[PDB]
Parts: sequence; structure tokens; C-alpha cells
Amino acid sequence: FGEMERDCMIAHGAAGFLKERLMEASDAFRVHVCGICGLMSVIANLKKNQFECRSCKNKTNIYQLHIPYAAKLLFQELMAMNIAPRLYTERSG
Amino acid sequence: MFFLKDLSLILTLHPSYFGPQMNQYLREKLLTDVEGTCTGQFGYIVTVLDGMNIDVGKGRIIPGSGSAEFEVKYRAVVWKPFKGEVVDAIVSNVSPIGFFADVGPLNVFVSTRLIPDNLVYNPSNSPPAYMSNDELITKGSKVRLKVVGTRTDVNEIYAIGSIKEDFLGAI
Amino acid sequence: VSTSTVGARRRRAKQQVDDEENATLLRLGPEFALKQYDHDGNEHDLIALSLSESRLLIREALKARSRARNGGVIDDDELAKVTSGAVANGVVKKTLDYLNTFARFKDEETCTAVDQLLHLHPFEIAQLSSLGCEDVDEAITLIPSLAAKKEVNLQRILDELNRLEDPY
Amino acid sequence: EETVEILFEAGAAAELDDCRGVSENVMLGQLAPMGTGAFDVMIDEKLLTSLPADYAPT
Amino acid sequence: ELAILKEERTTTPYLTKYERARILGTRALQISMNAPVLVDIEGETDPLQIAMKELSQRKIPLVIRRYLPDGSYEDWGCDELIVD
Amino acid sequence: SQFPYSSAPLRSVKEVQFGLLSPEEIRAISVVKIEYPEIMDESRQRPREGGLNDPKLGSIDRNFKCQTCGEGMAECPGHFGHMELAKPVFHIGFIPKIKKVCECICMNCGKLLLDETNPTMAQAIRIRDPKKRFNAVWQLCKTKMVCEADAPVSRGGCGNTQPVVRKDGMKLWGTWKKSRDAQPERKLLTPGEILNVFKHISPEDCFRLGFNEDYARPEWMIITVLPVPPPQVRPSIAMDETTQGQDDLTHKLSDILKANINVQKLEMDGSPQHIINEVEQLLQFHVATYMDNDIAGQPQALQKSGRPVKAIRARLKGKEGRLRGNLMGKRVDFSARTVISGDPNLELDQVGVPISIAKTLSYPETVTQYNIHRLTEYVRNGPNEHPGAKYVIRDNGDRIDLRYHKRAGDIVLQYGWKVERHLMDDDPVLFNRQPSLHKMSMMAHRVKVMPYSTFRLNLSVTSPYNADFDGDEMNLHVPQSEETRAELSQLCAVPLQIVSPQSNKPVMGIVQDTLCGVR
Amino acid sequence: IWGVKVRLGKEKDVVRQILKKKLAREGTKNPLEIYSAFQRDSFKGHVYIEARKAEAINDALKGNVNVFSNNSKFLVGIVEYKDLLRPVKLTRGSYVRVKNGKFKGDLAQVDEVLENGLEARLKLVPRLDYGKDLSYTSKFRPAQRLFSEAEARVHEIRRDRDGFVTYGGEEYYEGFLYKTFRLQNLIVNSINPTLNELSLFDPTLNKTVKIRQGGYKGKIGIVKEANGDRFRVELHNPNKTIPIPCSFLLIESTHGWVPYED
Amino acid sequence: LKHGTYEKLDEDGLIAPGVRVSGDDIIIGKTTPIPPYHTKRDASTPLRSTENGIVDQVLLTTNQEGLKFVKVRMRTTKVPQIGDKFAS
Amino acid sequence: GVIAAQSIGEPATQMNVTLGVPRLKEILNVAKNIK
RNA sequence: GCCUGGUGUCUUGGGU
DNA sequence: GGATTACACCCAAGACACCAGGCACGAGA
DNA sequence: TCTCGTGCCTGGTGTCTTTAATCC
Ligand SMILES: [Mg+2]
Ligand SMILES: [Zn+2]
Ligand SMILES: [Zn+2]
Ligand SMILES: [Zn+2]
Repeated sequence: FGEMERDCMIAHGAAGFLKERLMEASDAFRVHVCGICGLMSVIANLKKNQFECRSCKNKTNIYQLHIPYAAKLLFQELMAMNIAPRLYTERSG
Repeated sequence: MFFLKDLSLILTLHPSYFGPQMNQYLREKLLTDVEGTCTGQFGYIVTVLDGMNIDVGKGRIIPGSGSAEFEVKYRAVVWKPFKGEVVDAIVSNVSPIGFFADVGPLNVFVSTRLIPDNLVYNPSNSPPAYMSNDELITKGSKVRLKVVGTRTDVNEIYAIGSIKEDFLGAI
Repeated sequence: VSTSTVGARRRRAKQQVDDEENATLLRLGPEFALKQYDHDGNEHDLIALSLSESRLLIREALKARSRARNGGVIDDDELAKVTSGAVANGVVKKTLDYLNTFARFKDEETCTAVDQLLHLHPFEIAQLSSLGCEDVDEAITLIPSLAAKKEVNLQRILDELNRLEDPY
Repeated sequence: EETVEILFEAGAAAELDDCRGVSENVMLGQLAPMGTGAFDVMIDEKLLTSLPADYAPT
Repeated sequence: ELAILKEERTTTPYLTKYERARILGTRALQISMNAPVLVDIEGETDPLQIAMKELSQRKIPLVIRRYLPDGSYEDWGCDELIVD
Repeated sequence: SQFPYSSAPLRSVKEVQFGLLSPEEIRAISVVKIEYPEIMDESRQRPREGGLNDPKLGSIDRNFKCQTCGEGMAECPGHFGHMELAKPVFHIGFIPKIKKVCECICMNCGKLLLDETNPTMAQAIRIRDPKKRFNAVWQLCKTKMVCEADAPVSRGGCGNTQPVVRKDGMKLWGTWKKSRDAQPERKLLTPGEILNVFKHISPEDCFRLGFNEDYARPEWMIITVLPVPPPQVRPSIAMDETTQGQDDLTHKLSDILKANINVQKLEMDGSPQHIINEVEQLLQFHVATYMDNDIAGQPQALQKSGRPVKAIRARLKGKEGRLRGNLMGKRVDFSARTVISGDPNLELDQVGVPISIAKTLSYPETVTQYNIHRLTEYVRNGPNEHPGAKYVIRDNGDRIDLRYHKRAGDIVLQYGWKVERHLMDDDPVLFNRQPSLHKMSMMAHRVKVMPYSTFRLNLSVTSPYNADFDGDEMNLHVPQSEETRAELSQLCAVPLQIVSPQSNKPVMGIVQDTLCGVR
Repeated sequence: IWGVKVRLGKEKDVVRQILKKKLAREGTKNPLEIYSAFQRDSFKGHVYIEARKAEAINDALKGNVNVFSNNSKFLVGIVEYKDLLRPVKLTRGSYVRVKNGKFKGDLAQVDEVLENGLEARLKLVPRLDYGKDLSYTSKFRPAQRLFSEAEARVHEIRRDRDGFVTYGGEEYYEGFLYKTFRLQNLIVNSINPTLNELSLFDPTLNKTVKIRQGGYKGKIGIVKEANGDRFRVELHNPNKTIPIPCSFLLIESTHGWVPYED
Repeated sequence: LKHGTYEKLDEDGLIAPGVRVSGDDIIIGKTTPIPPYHTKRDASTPLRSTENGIVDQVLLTTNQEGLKFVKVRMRTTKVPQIGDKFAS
Repeated sequence: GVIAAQSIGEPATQMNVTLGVPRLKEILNVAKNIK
């Protein structure tokens, strides 16, 4: 599903279809982020049901995201080059 | 220490619950999930005010899943204790390492190195008590302590007291 | 899980140690700031409640809801059975019984008298009502923030509290 | 174009991306603000109350 | 605050092709998860067909929240928007 | 739904804040310190703790659970380490900006050479865009060739004349004009020297330089501790089953780690100074080509095979990199492709689909009261008889594979389950021929299942696809949910596309035989 | 003293070549005016040359194929000279790590050293097989385990003393191998004990079938899948695998094609 | 082990000419030992998933290094059908 | 936006002053010195 | 008695 | 006087570190 | 039986000199 097929679905205005193709029908992945620092630094043990971002000492303000695996990969490659991509779930202006 | 707090809860509703009494179901659902629970951020949520009249707003439909998301804004009575706050209590247990005191929902532990020397644990007395001459600490005895430290388990919070100061003790 | 009106709390360059809850230093944390906002954005003073106010509201809310559960049809042990679940049964019963053995003004007649008497930071005004005191000497020791305010009436506060106070 | 250079420069000047573009949301796999995604759908609680009572949530 | 009062709504009173497609799909989806259906179902039992039948009788219980560029919005019920 | 339940609230991303990772933060998120370049314990199985495959960094193996999160390899994201550098080195990406900062500040105390007293300069601080403001400031201060101790009243200056800093590969040279003409002595401006100068820049001057006190603090452009990516970023591959080679990054991190130990091996004994400069420059080299191996003006780092090392920068750029090759477009499930043939006895909006393709593709139809009897019939027929079905999916997510279920007759379907049934008549599918030059390269057709292995098109749609039947192939995509079926039929369907907005006229007509014959 | 960059691994060769040139030109009208040259192992890729004039350095290296042609020589400070010539453990009872053989990487105790001073006797946890597959390398060795003399007695041995056995010409005392290694074959410095060291110290599938009823009657096939009642026969004759009911098949056995009595 | 059938191999590890094969069937069985019973790993070659036909001829020999070396030629017949390409 | 992009580009893919693709290129590239 | 992994990087020749 | 730009998708066949040093085994004296 | 030579395996580490147009 190349770049030119992406554009055709935009022209049709079929935004819902395009989202599903590139996620549920491919490499959908769940990540956890810290609500304070916005990094994917959460250590999540799901059977023990305990979460902690050690940097913020935060066990309560934590969100889960659905993003492409290849996007998760991209952010870890950016972190490895000292670039911080902080994902926040709310605006502020 | 009691407060009134305006809180809110994100509720996800399965589409099979989309009937004419939807709001009434949500009102019952909010109360079952929130009343009696504790968080380190606010404390114990004791009772919610005006439960049968809460305005739930409109539900956002989640794209791709069909379920509906309500933000139920509400107002509750909350109870959180604080470090530095002097409070009264009712003793629940007495042991060689101190005593345990029920202050409403939770229990506070006061250790032995923060208890004055003249209060001596007397097991032979019937009933057992911390005793003096004009002082009497049996179960249900008004005692005055000061909260010197709050620890958070995010499920139940734990506070440690002290009677190693002026005017604190039995009255 | 459950959240409030207060949001974001994004990172700032200078840290802060005016956050640690200390009732002596009037540090109530970020959730219990002096000026709060309700669910419409309107400004509002922090609502701290004495033992006497709290006993009336909680008991009223439970019996009005209990009446509502009965389609519109006193004792603390009866009022706590309105809750759902043994976990809920526990916390509510223990809170009423605790208040049952430490609330001086156990009726609305005396309580409204105390309400009008007390109604200047809002937290201190609520502290004075919760902690019974005899004299001015006893109030500024256990609550050392009342020291440098230079506005007593304290004695007439304690006299009215103790006079309204029924025998036991 | 200039893919890596943009991102290095974006880091050094702490750029904020407000996620309003189509391309931003597509690569993060979120419903883009276009066409069928240009609005939200809410549940009409008022219109549900005209249904009979035996359809009610318990 | 952001919400625009009913008397002052300015956006178009016709259902757009994009709003129509989203309404039909969302309502179809809810029916396949066993939401209560508001019309009589005769012979046509496909999820999409039932949703299209409800649309034609103005009986879909949903509200469109149309966002305007500044972030404000007008809520329009699908019961009141005119469908061609 | 394929994700196990988690109590954390689900939200979407509204903002991406870029910035730099401070040295302190890198240690705060790290789960292990990395010191030894020997990957294996002693080639006797189980990899060495503190080594580059320390199991705390994560699992890429189906049988070892992560010792940090307890999750299987599928869910486990991987956790970063950190590698302490004996000496701070430059980040190769930020050198030209570092160079720009030197001409702006005092090379002793670090203060901005101009004040609001200068009228043109007071106009330049008003510029709202940080990048343009920084450039406007530097455009003024560039000609200011001495840091004044005194206002043009002390400004905090040290009085020193400032050097003209020049870049020479990975090294920066500064030429100071000692006080007509005399002799100037240009000494090397090491990273460590510049590092200390940057920490003394005030918060007020940090803002005026377009940097940001919380997110992009200027001393963080110098690297002191390197984040060690988890094995998911650099997986091992097995060339011929029992022989595995390592990723280019794994070999390159070994080289940085070896080179790091030798800097520790110098400062405690035999250092003939001229040797310290050869070993420190080599650490700078390896850290540079680890991030960017296309540095202009110097030879590329090479693998022993002779071909250049695949640096991180090269991973992201170009047609096959992460952005253009995996994010703006990617390979997808539920697709099919074959040679096309025409059929005049199909409706305009139909597509003839070979039986074999129709048994491989599937649609997950939710079980309801109105179709439960119908769907049970499909389950008994199984995966090999059409019309049939391949899986039954419970609300928990466990799939029952109907190829291997010998007690298929004992399944009773519950409402809310899903049955992945075969593709069947009148299902909408998206049909597509490359190159997709305009929007009618992708239209929704109704399936008609047919024998033989070509896709069938009614002849009047050949024109918008610019298709013919001389060997062309076309692609078919199957929507996977109730919402997208409706989007296809109500927006993308063939009859809606008869008139195109390109030239307010039709793009399909009667063609070839039928047009010749109708005359 | 000048330093000069040379091809890695060729430092000793360059020092040699300089000596030959010096000695060959002694007493001639054009002597090589260097005094000495040397190369330190710790300083890879460098040779140091002692002289009075820089021109002599160029003279010493002229035509040397191991020297980089770039005019890269550098001057050493007098205060740096002696450090260039700095020449620089092992005690009985201490631990070392073995550098060669099947015991490569293993921790060992130093038991004793040879009189001459070259090889050291090491106490080692053995890696033995008790001759199990006889009629070794470090990649195909055995796990470590103390020598068990009763296991050797049972399976495959000379008693030499209390707790001392010679087994396959190696000595084991109280379960440990005692074996001599060159001192150059052990590591004595910066040893890091490991975690482990701290702990220690249906019956018709795939059978050929003939079909006896239906349109495919008389054709050979193989049972590809036999889930229940409906079989999957991979027919031989056209490249197709069919679904077929069990009443329709004959199976091959010892004597001919047999109906469902097999 | 691979998911396909191993029942067409003879005892020498090689399939014999004349046997029809379908996709994913193993036609050459080979193992590799696992370094440090139950010591080997499969390294066998399956027929390409999209193909079928008859094994025609099997060459067995040794290579320049002296180890065993096999080639298996498979033949099938392709019959023109809808979709096949032709040209004058 | 996208509709505009495709509507202009598609005719170009099948097509003494400069005309056709070289002239089109000068416009988008807003060259300072046209041919 | 459920789960079930087979490579990569290039180069060259082709199809529309 | 420097890089960056240079259609899209797809198929298939055809390939893979070097040198030096040390240790062990075998053969010859 | 001892010594020397050759071969194989494992570990560590590079270098004789020898396609064209655009803008910024
Ligand atoms: Mg063609
Ligand atoms: Zn955090
Ligand atoms: Zn993990
Ligand atoms: Zn200065």
C-alpha cells in the first residue's frame, strides 16, 4: 500500500478506511506513556497490575496508546540519537 | 481531613446498554465503582453528592469499536489525612511495638520510640490498657495524636503518628 | 482512573518543595489549591468541612438517596446499609460511628448556630472548628499558624463553642 | 525531503507539532480530521427516552 | 462555552455525503453488536440494510458534532437534518 | 481486541514535543549500565550481564521472558540501557549549530554580546519565531568581534576578544587575535572545554538564543552518556540456520565500547600526549559514524566485507527507509493480485473473483440473532468447502483454527463472537491498479465469485484504470469491519465515480467492440 | 626524539630497518645521523627516533614501505622521554583466568610455578566425559564438574595418593584438575568473577488409496487430511486435492485394495 | 520440524523418481546438529508452495570438497488456460 | 487540495515558445531565468 | 494436548 | 564550491573475511 | 622416545597507489 494509494483514499475522503488499513490490518501495537514526561518509559507488568515511570516517580498518571509498530520503532531510533519525542495526549495552546 | 471535591470519571458503555434508562444505569454504575475506594491523589471517597441528579453530558462514540464514552462530572465528599494535622482517634489494637488507631476508614500506627516513657503497657490489668493515675487508654478512649508522615500505596494510604509531643495523649 | 478539573502539570525548569502536604505550612498539594474551579470553569474557594457540617451532609445525602431507592418513603447502623457491597458497607459505617463519637454539635439547630458564628484563609477557619480548645494558650500551641495573625476573638470563639456544647 | 535535517533542527529548537495535519495523524495511525473523520458522533440521550420502558438498561 | 446555541446555528442543514457515510457505518456497527433497533425488521436482515432503513424513516438516535475551524462546534441531531 | 485488557485509560496523541534527552534523564530511564564488549558469557550459552545482550534490555526469543516487565516478546517493547563515555564528545548532527553559538556568546562567561540598548537589536528580540530570532541576533552579533567587559557600566563581560571559529571535519578551530598585526595562536576547541562554558550560560540568555530551558538546553548537544537501544532495534539474523551474524549497529556499538575502555586505559599510566589525541579523536569518530556515516569530506566507515556501515541516519532516509518505506506506505494484509480479463456479461460495479482467492481472503462477521443460524452452516462446511469459514473468535481473542479442529460439529456460537467467513457475493472490495495517478484508480466493486484464476472487469471500467488485458495485474483489498464496508459502498462505489471533477464530464463510456457495433 | 606514524603491525620491522641502515652507513661520508629508534607495544602504529636534526628522521625513513608518506612526524618533549621507556603479578593461592584450550575463560587457582619461572600449575574444575565416546576443542568441550573417581572407576584410572588420581594422563586431586599452563596463557589482571563463580567459589493418513465410487472411480491418491468422515485425498491424476466421503475409498494393505474392514 | 509431510522420503534421505509431490512436501531431508541427547535441527528443503508435479530424476554425487551433493529435478505439464499470454 | 493536485498532474503525464512538461517545470520551480 | 521459526544486503535480467 | 534531485509497482535467479600465530599431532631419526 | 615440521583452528584487525544539470 504505497504513497500513491494513500493519496487516493484522501481524495475519496475515506478517512476511516485509511486508518484501519494502516493499523488493524497491519502492524498495530500498544504502548504505554507517562502522563508527565511523555516518554515511552513505562514499565508495565500486566499480571501484577503495577505500572511505574521511574523518572517521574509516577504510578497514577499513565496512558496507553495504539500506534504503528514502525512508529514505535522510529521513536526508539530517535531516542538512540538523543532526540526526545514526547507524546502528550492533551493540548494547552 | 474532609473536603468537597468536584471530580469526574471516564465511563465506557457497551452498545447493548443503549436504552431509555441509560442515564439511570450510569448513575448506579458511577456509585458502585467510586464509593468506598481510595486514591493517593484525593484520599478516600466517602459519599458522592446528589447522585440521582448528576448530569452526565453527551457520550462520545469511539471510532472503530462502537462503544460510547461518557465523562461523568460529579461532586463528592472526600477524606484525605495530612501530615502535620492533629487528630483524635479510637485505638483498635495495643501491642509491644505501639498501638493501632482507627481514624474513620483507615488505621494509624504509632511506634514505641515516639511514645513517652511513663505510659507503660500493662497486660496483667483487666481489661488491658495503657495506664496512669487519672489517665485511662482503653479501646474507645479519646487520644490526641499528630500525623508526622504519609506513605502512599495508591490503594490504601498509610500514615504514621506520634504522641511524643506537648498536649498529645489521652484527655 | 478518576481525574479532576486541574490538569496538565507539565514540567517546569525550577522545581518546587512547596508541594509536600504539611497542614502547618498550608501546603495542600496541587489538587487542593486555595482557588479551585468547578466543572463549568467558575472560580471557587476550597471547600474544607468541619466535623459538624460533614455529619449533616453525609447523613442527609444517604437518607434522601435511600428514600429515592424506596420510591419516596436517625440511627447510624441503619443508615450505613444503604451502600452496595461489603467493602462499601465497611468504610461508610466506620465513618459515621467515628463521627458519632467525636462530633460535638450533633444536630442542625446548634450546627447552624456554629455555621453563622464562623461564617483570613479558608483552611484555618475550618481547623479551629474541628479541634476543640479551652483557652487561647491551647489553640496557638497545637495549631502554630495562629501565632502572628494579631486578630484574636479566639476566647469568645471557644466560649461559644463550649457553651453550645451539650453535657455528656 | 531533507528528512533527517528537519528532525535534528526540530529537536534543537524544541518544535511543537499540534497534530492537525492529515500526514501527522496517518503516520501515527489515528483518525484524521478529513471526510468521515471531520466531526464527532454523539449519542442522543434525549431521543432514546421516547422508547418504551421494557428496553431499559438495568 | 464552545457550544453554540440552537437558535444561532449557522452550518448547512443538509446531511453531507461524509456525514451520511459515517452515520450509516456507525449505526450498522452498533446493530451488529446487538444494540436495540428502533424500526421493524422484515425480510432485510443485513446490518447495513437495517441501518439504511432507519435513516429513511428519520429514526437514527445520533447527534453530529460539527467542528468549526476555531474549535467551537454546533451539535446537530440526525433527526433534524434534511437528507436528500 | 488483540491486546490483553489493561486498566490504563486509552487516549490518542494530540501533540508531539520534540527535544533533547538530558544526561540525567538518560540514566533515569536506563535499566542497566553497559561496560563489556564481549557479547557472550564465554560462548557457553546465556549472554553476559552488563554486555550488549544483557537480558534486562529485553527478549527477542520466544522462550525467555523479560526480566523487567514479565511480558512475552510480542508485547515487550524493550528497555534502554546507557553507556558512560570517559570523555564528552560532539554530536555529529549539531556541530554547525554549535559553531553558530560560539560566535554569539563570550568564550569565557557565555553572555549574549548585545543588549536592548541597541535599537536594531531591540527590534530583533521581538521576532516571534525562535529560529528567525536566533538568526537575526547572530546576524547582528557576528560583526561584534570582541566581548566587551563594559557596556557600549559592566555587562558581565570578561573583556576578551573573540575568535573566528572554523570547522575542520570533526574538529573546531578557533583563532584568537591577541593584542598592529602580531602572531595569532589557534588552539583546538575540545568538546570538554566547550561543555563547561555552556553550563554557565544564564537562563535569560538561554531563552534569547532560541533554546528552551525545559526541553532543549544547549549543553545537551554535547554527548556524555550514550543511550543503548534494546535488541528490537538491532535484531540478529541467521544466514544459514545455525550461523548468526549481528546487525551493523551491534558491531558498531562494540567498537565504541572497546574504544571507550582504552580512553580509561590511558589517563592512569603511559600517555605520550600525542597518543591521547589519536585515541580520543577515534572515539569521536566511532560515535559520529554510528549516527551518520555520510559525513562530507572524509572516508566512510567500512565493514570488513568492504561495504559501508548502515548508520542510523541512513536508516531513515530514502525510498526504503523508515519514513518513506514503512510509515508513508507499507505492506498490508488481506490483499490479492492476479492478471485481469474482461467480461461484458458483468454489471459495471462488479468484479469477478477467482474461487481460490475467495477461500483465502476473509471478513470477520459479528454473530447476531438475525444471522446465527446462517453462520452455523458455514462453520460445518469448514475451510475447504465453499461457502465456508476459517476461524471463530471469542470475545477474549482466542482463535479456533478450523483446519485442525476435529470436533467442529460440537461448536455452539454465542452472540458477540466473530466468525471469519469466506468472501461471498455482493461483499464490497476496493480494487486498484498501479500507478494510482488519480482518484478513480481506486473504486469499490461488488464481488462475484467465479471459476478460473483471472479478475473479471466489465469492459467499460478499463478507461479510468487505464487498464487493458495485455498482461496487466490489479490489486484487491478487503475491508475488515462494518464501518469500512459502509464507507466503501457510500463514497467510493463505481456509480458515484461516473462523472469526474477533473473536467466536469464522464470518464467512462461505451468502448471498443460495443462502440463499433452500436454505430 | 620524534615520533613517526607507521603501518599497524610493522613497528618492529621499521625499527629493524632503521638499525640496518644505521650500521651500513657507519663511517661513510653520509652516516645516518640517528642515535636510536624504538617501538612500544602499548603505542600501536608509532616508532620513536632519536636524533639531533629533523632531516635525519626523514633520512632514516626514506624509501621505507611501512611508513606513511604524509609528513607526519611529531616532536616529543624532554619531560615526556622517560615515560616512553617505562618497562611496566601472580601469587600462589590467587585466582587467574585461563586464556587457551578447553579451559579458556575458566577461573583457576594458582597452585605453584615452575622453578625456571614460565608455567604455573593451576587448580581447575574439570570438563570431562569419562571416555564415553572414545574409539577436544573449546567450542565442543564438556560442562564443568568436579572429577568423580568412582564414576571413572565404573566407566573407564590410576590412584597416586590420598585423593589423587591420574585419569587419562591428567592429575585430579580432591576433584580438581592440576595442570601446568604457561604464565603467558593466563590472565592475572582485572579479572571479574561471574555470577556463576560467586555461587561456586487415525491409522489411514498418508497411505495410498483407490476410489471405488463416483466420478473419480479407479484413481490413485494419498490421504492428505482425515479430520472426520470427509477425507482430503491428493489425487495423482490432476493437480488437485479433493474433499471426499469415507464410503468411497479402498485402502491398500498386504493383499489388494480393501474396503472399510482394515 | 517443518509442518509438511515427510512420508515420501526413502531411507537414504532422498525422494525417488515417479512420486507426485505437492507444495510444502519435503523432498530432501537434512539435519544439522545443535552445539552444546536430542541434538539436531532440521535443515530440509520443501517444494515451493505454489507448485506440483512429478519427481523426474535425482542426481547423487559429491562436490569438490568431498561432501555429499544432490539435485532433484521436478517436471510438470502446463496446459493453456484463461489468463495465459500469447503473441504473434 | 489532493483533487487539485491529481487534476493538474494527470494530463501532464500524457503530454516559438516553450510548452509541455519543460515549461510546466519552470512555473512550479519559479525559476528566476526562464528559457 | 493446546502453541508452532527460516535470512539478509546487493547486483543483474524482466513485466505494465 | 559545495550536495540534492532525478515514476510506480511487481517477478525471479545469483552470491557471502583474511592473515597470522599457536598448539597439537604425526613422522622420522 | 624426543624433536621438528606441518596443518588446522581461533582470534584479532587494513592499505601498493588508482554524470549531469540546477538553486542557495
Ligand atoms: Mg498493459
Ligand atoms: Zn515520566
Ligand atoms: Zn520488557
Ligand atoms: Zn566572559
